[PDB]
Amino acid sequence: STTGLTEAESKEFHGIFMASMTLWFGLVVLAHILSWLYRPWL
Amino acid sequence: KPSTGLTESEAKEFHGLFMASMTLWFGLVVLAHILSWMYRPWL
Amino acid sequence: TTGLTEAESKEFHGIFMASMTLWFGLVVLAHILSWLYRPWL
Amino acid sequence: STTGLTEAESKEFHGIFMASMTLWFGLVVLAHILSWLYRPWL
Amino acid sequence: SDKFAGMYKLWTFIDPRRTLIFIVAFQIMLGILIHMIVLGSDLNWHNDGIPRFYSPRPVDVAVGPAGIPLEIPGSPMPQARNYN
Amino acid sequence: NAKSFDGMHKLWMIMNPVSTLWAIFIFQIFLGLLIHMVVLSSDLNWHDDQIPVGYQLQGETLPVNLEMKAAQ
Amino acid sequence: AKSFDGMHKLWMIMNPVSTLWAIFIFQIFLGLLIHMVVLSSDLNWHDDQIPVGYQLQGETLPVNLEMKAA
Amino acid sequence: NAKSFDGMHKLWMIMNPVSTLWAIFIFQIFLGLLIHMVVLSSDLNWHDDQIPVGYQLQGETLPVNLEMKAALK
Amino acid sequence: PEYQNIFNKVQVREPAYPGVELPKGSLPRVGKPIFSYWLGKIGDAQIGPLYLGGWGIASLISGFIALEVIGLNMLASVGWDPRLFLKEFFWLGLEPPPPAYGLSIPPLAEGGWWLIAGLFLTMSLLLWWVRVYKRAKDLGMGTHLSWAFAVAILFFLTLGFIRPVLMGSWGEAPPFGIFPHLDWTAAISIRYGNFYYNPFHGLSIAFMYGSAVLFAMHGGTILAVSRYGGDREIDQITDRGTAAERAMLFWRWCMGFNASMESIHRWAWWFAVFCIINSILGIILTGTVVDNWYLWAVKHGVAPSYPSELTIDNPYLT
Amino acid sequence: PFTPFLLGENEIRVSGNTDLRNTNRKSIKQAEWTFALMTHFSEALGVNCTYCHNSRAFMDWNQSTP
Amino acid sequence: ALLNFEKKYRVRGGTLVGGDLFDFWVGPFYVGFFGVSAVFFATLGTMLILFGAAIGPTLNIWQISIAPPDLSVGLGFAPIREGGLWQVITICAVGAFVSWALRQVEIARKLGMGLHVPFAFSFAILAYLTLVFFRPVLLGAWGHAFPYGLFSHLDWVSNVGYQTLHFHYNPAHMLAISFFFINTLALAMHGSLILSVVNPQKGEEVKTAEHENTVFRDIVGYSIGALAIHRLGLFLAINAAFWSAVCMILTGPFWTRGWPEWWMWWPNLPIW
Amino acid sequence: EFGYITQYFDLAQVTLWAFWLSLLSVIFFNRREDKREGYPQEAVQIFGKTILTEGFPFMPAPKTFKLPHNGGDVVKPGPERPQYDFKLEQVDRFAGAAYRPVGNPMLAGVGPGAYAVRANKPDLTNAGDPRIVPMRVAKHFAVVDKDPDPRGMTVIGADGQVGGKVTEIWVDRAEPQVRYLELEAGNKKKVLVPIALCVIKGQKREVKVRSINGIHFNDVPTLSNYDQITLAEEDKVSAYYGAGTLYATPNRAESVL
Ligand code: BCL
Ligand code: BCL
Ligand code: BCL
Ligand SMILES: CC[C@H]1c2cc3[nH]c4c(c3C)C(=O)[C@H](C(=O)OC)c4c3nc(cc4[nH]c(cc(n2)[C@@H]1C)c(C(C)=O)c4C)[C@@H](C)[C@@H]3CCC(=O)OC/C=C(/C)CCC[C@H](C)CCC[C@H](C)CCCC(C)C
Ligand SMILES: CC(C)=CCC/C(C)=C\CC/C(C)=C/CC/C(C)=C\CC/C(C)=C/CC/C(C)=C/CC/C(C)=C/CC/C(C)=C/CC1=C(C)C(=O)c2ccccc2C1=O
Ligand SMILES: COC(C)(C)CCC/C(C)=C/C=C/C(C)=C/C=C/C(C)=C/C=C\C=C(C)\C=C\C=C(C)\C=C\C=C(/C)CCCC(C)(C)OC
Ligand SMILES: [Ca+2]
Ligand SMILES: [Ca+2]
Ligand SMILES: [Ca+2]
Ligand SMILES: [Ca+2]
Ligand SMILES: [Fe+3]
Ligand SMILES: [Mg+2]
Repeated sequence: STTGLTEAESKEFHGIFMASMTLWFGLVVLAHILSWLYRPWL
Repeated sequence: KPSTGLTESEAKEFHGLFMASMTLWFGLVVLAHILSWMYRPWL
Repeated sequence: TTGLTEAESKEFHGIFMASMTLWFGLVVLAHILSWLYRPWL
Repeated sequence: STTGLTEAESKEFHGIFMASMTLWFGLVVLAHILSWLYRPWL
Repeated sequence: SDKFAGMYKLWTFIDPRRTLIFIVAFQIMLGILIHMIVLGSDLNWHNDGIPRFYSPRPVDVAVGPAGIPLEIPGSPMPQARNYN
Repeated sequence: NAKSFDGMHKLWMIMNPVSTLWAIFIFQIFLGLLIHMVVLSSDLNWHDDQIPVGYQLQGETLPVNLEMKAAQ
Repeated sequence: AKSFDGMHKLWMIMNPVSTLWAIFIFQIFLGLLIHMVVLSSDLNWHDDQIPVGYQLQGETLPVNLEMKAA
Repeated sequence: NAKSFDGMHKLWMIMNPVSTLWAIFIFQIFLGLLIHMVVLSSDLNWHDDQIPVGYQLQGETLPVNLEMKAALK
Repeated sequence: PEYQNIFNKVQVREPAYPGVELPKGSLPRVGKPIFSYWLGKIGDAQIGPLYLGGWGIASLISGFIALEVIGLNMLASVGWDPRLFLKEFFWLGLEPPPPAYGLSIPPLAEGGWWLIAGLFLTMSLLLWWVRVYKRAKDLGMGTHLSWAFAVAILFFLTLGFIRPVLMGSWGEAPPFGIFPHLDWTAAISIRYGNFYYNPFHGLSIAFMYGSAVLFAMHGGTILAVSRYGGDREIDQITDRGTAAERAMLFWRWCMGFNASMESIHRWAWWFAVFCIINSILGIILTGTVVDNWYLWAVKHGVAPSYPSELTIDNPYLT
Repeated sequence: PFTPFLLGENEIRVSGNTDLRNTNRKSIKQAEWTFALMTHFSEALGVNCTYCHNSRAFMDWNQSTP
Repeated sequence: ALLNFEKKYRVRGGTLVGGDLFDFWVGPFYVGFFGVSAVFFATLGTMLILFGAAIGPTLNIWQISIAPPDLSVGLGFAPIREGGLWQVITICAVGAFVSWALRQVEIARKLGMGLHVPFAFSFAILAYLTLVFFRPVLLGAWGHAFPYGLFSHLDWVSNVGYQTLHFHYNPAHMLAISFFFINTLALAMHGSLILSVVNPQKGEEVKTAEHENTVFRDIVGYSIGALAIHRLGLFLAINAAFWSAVCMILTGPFWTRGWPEWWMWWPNLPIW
Repeated sequence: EFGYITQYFDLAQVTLWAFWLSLLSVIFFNRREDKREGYPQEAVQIFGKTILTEGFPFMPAPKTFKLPHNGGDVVKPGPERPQYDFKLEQVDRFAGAAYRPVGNPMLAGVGPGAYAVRANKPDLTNAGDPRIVPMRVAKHFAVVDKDPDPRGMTVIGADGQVGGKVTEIWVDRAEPQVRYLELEAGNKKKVLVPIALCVIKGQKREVKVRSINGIHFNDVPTLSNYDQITLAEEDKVSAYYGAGTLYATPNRAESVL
């Protein structure tokens, strides 16, 4: 491999990466729901 | 492959203290904002 | 590396914390005097 | 010792440094007492 | 709690000299900045005229019907203003 | 359409994870600053809208300040 | 709910020293910036003349008023 | 806490004394100039306050200068 | 102090070098090379020989016809007097046609000579372009000097031919003088509302300042490591020595990033070319798309707004 | 510049009232004739452009002097 | 991070002030006494520019402006809100620029090379000091210097230019512009030539110094040489800066008419 | 109406965006070309481990220079020749600390006295001959009168002492100019000095070399064959003279003020 990671290491990294990205997007959605309740823009 | 030379035990130790410190910092931030809202509400 | 052993780090930490506490004490005193003279909030 | 000073040399330097700083601050206080007598600012 | 007991280990990979230098420099910079921000405000204490003013006070100049100072009828140069 | 994203984890066999993490973090901070400044420059601005009250105007009309401006 | 188990291994690929320094410097810069952005708005707290205006207080002291009368 | 500062003299085993002395001196001179300039820009200015007398105005109203300006017209 | 390497202290001569051999079928080089002691104090002392083939003769006939025309009209404008020519030389010029003639061909003493000189100067520069290209390509080198030359020619044609045609008048082009062309510069800024609020003008000024900065930096850095053989850049590129290493450490330590001995020349190339690209873009939009650059800048939130205090009454509204 | 402007009656204004291309058809030569007359205004009174204009907008009356 | 070859060059010594206390690196940068000074002054200046924007009408990047005092202040000290902030920032700026130059000198001494780059930087510094110090002192007031703002220092440049009816006819201005233009031309030709010699026609060998001489002798008839073009470069850029400083010290202090009227000395020579 | 607006979007605006994107993209390509020398870089980790990092943006794919006269191919970015054997001690225990030389600083090859490891072949002319040669091998050169011929002069060495005497001039045939002076030292060896480190006084008939001291001219590196010089030898000679700018006197590396 050209990153040096094996396939097991890649699987591990991918698991945690996807979990983290999902949590981040959840927080973004929550922020937008609050903003819409306070000051609707459309 | 990029490594830091920390084993898994050292990483666990660092992570423990890092999370504690970050939680304390965010606590102080929340307190500052509650005081500011009581004094001069902005929304 | 920073080269410090664990004993040297303990020593440095002791004195660092003492100094920082003294500095913050002096800051608090300055602000109490300023509030007594010219309150800003 | 990273500066090459031993502990005795450091003690010596510290003694004279603290004495000098105290004398300097004394002169500063005197200047401010004179200025307050001439033109009070608070 | 007891979760902060191993914080001294911080100095085994962060070194004292650079850290002290950074801290001292930053504190002086911040000191000067805050004094200048409060001086440029309503809380200014050098120029407030308390307990008394010490320098002479500004004197305004009367204007003409065009809103600028009047010309003087034999001066070999026009009159100054600062506002347009 | 149930097995078409199976080998996706092999992304990390061609992209370096640490470089990618740093790039993502920096890009996110830049975008955060940009969107906040774009919304602050519009009608949706929330610092200067004088809601729930105007504070400079509130300070100009305090009785003490009014009485001091009168005696002048 | 056990999806974040290996998270502590983050510091085996990311350098702790670089991360710490980056965080500290970014936080100081952001602190200065937000204070300056709020001071330039209607929420400014140094010049709002609350709880009292001090320049105006100095212009109306009897010592200054009696001299300006003369 | 009567004992928490006694290792302080070890400071000079990690900070060079001569470098520190030079830094302190230069900083003090810069700060002296700066504070003098900041106070001279305010109502407390002591060169232009015309106390105890205004000297340019004193020169404009000398009898010799007045007599020379009169005999011009 | 130490030798600064600004002048050559000791000079040496060998017989002149005729030049790398050209491909078979070429013309010989004309001239016998001479040596200059004063030029040798600062650089290379040989002058000549020179290569004159097909394209560089057609160029040089065109250019000299143009020069004869320009010179003679400047001389007719003072009544043929050479004394007055020398006396008032910076104020003379050959002027474009009156704008009411449009794009037609005007009579000869009312703008036709300007048109002739412009045509001949154009042809001269395009023939020179072909010469520069072929000269570099016959020796087996990359043709990078032709790309930059093409950019410069395009700027000359934009202000002068393309913009006057898009506007509908030859009288929108510069004249051939010294003070006359300075007057043209000022007037076109005054008519289209202040070039300081043209954004392409600001960007080209950024790149002209940058050209001066970069070339001071590069000239300094290579003179400062010439004691380690740094002035020989081809060898430092194909076999990195200590001169290149020191040169790149200096900038890395000073400002945090660096280039290599070959890459800095790409930075030079681009900084010189973006200046002129923005020149073209700024002139081509003036008049044809934007009529007042200050009002444009006000519409797009760019211009500051000084406090007023007064009211002035527009007398056309009264 | 006195024949067209101080005995004849020609338009001195050359700049536009909007930012994009409109009905304005003045040229750079007309701009030069205006520049000439303004040079004489400056010399005859002992002043500069800024005695009556702000150079950043020579055509705005709200940014001129009295 | 260190380059492949960097470690053997990172030795101690070569400094001007300070000594062993500030002789370290932070990442790729080298710090020193003057590194600390420069970052201190840059941070302070930036923060004061930002505060001066906060007390103004807008935080739009293009419309911020901090202005100098009035001409009635003379060479004195202005109030903070009406000129004193400009004075403090203009002290910080000088401090930062000189620190930058001296740090360069320390670095060059450590690497064993000549001081050509800080010396060429000195002329930029000199032009700045002409605009903020020398010209104001000779004319008698700080309020003759330019304000700090994009778009707002351009209004200064414009009006100052038109205070002489036509600033294109300033002689030292003409000479400086000549040097600027010739410098851009020379930089284009130098860049092109080196690129062309190490990137030849497809399937050829890297060319030599003889090729470099031959190409320009074929096109133009003269070639200056590989070491003299670097000299010619330092020369043209420095001269541009120098004559800019002269042209500004002439305008106001030594000439108060229009600039076209200076040139009148030439057609009035009694020799035509 | 003086400032009436018809439409907000125009062509100047779009074109400006296009330029912002065309810059911002030559920066990308130039920054990638910048990293064909010296990379991947070495990042030191929390407790001393070193890894190779590559930066932002990443390194380009290798290109080849074909050198003339069967001088081989050069791939870049490619391998590196091995460093020699410098010895250094760090001064303070952190990754960003400085280093001290261990032995005699003049003969150590560290600091301003470091050099590169180049080929052991001479630089060639367009005809295949060695480029830098003494004036007895190049039989067509001559010093222009009007200029002081340095052959014969002495080589005073920065502390006032004599180093030796000039016996030859080394010229450059591709561009005719002087590159080195050859001199016989105090122990009767033949050593070179670069012409860009020499101040030549014609009337005093001296050459002043401010870099090193008089006794230091005995230990300048020597050449294999005296009819040519190779790239490696050029580097060694020049680096030895550059080490003296900081190591000649014990007071040279010691904070002016
Ligand atoms: C109208 C708005 C309010 C106001 C609303 C807020 C709000 C909301 C906040 C602040 C916060 C801060 N404000 Mg406030 N603030 C006001 C006016 C001021 C004035 C002034 C001159 O007027 C000053 C000087 C301050 C200064 C400060 C700082 C103490 C703090 C940001 C520090 C930081 O950036 O950490 C960056 C540094 C680190 C991350 C360092 C990490 C650890 C280091 C070694 C220790 C740092 C000590 C830290 C500064 C203080 C923590 C408390 C200690 C126990 C003493 N504010 C006005 C009155 N201010 C922030 C805060 O409270 O932080 C909790 C914050 O959220
Ligand atoms: C009218 C519009 C609203 C507003 C509408 C929104 C909307 C909509 C959003 C924000 C978001 C944010 N707002 Mg807001 N916001 C307003 C006013 C403010 C003000 C202020 C001074 O007025 C401030 C300082 C903020 C600041 C913030 C940040 C906390 C956050 C952007 C994060 C980021 O850039 O991550 C970029 C950096 C990274 C990704 C690096 C990695 C981050 C690591 C893992 C940890 C960082 C934690 C982060 C700070 C969040 C903390 C959550 C914890 C659970 C406590 N807003 C006004 C009132 N704001 C965004 C957000 O909430 O994100 C969740 C968002 O979507
Ligand atoms: C109507 C106005 C007039 C006009 C009025 C003026 C006025 C007024 C001036 C000029 C000046 C100049 N004019 Mg003019 N000029 C006009 C038309 C022209 C035209 C043209 C094509 O028409 C050209 C080509 C020029 C060209 C020039 C240059 C000769 C000169 C500017 C270079 C300079 O000052 O460098 C000098 C360099 C500096 C001042 C830079 C200082 C550098 C500092 C030390 C470093 C700063 C670092 C920074 C803070 C760091 C940021 C760091 C980030 C991390 C990146 N002018 C029109 C006719 N001109 C200027 C001049 O000569 O000043 C000396 C000047 O004042
Ligand atoms: C990328 C933009 C920069 C640039 C690039 C550039 N210019 C170039 C090139 C390049 C890459 C060439 O290869 C080409 C060349 O061959 O130069 C060696 C050239 C060239 N740019 C030249 C000049 C030039 N470039 C200028 C500008 C610029 N050139 C830009 C700043 C200017 C300016 C700023 O005004 C000038 C005056 C010529 C030396 C040369 C093209 C020669 C040519 O076309 O000559 C053939 C035609 C004739 C007129 C023959 C008749 C005799 C001539 C009058 C002799 C030339 C003498 C010289 C122009 C004296 C200056 C006179 C002025 C004071 C009026
Ligand atoms: C500011 C802040 C928040 C600080 C906190 C950080 C802390 C705590 C400390 C850090 C330590 C210190 C002392 C840092 C100081 C640095 C800081 C902060 C800022 C400075 C950065 C700076 C001034 C950068 C400006 C860069 C710019 C715009 C350059 C303009 C010119 C330009 C575009 C050049 C590109 C081309 C290059 C790279 C030229 C260099 C170059 C040239 C010129 C050659 O001739 C040459 C010859 C042979 C080989 C290589 C080279 C070579 O690389
Ligand atoms: C007395 O002197 C003698 C006769 C002995 C010779 C001496 C020569 C001397 C002293 C000359 C002095 C010359 C000077 C000072 C010249 C100054 C020149 C300057 C500074 C000029 C600056 C700008 C001019 C420009 C940019 C002109 C651009 C013109 C262009 C692009 C023309 C385009 C026209 C075309 C392509 C032709 C179209 C025509 C047609 C036929 C298609 O129309 C339909
Ligand atoms: Ca007070
Ligand atoms: Ca609000
Ligand atoms: Ca308040
Ligand atoms: Ca007084
Ligand atoms: Fe180069
Ligand atoms: Mg004209």
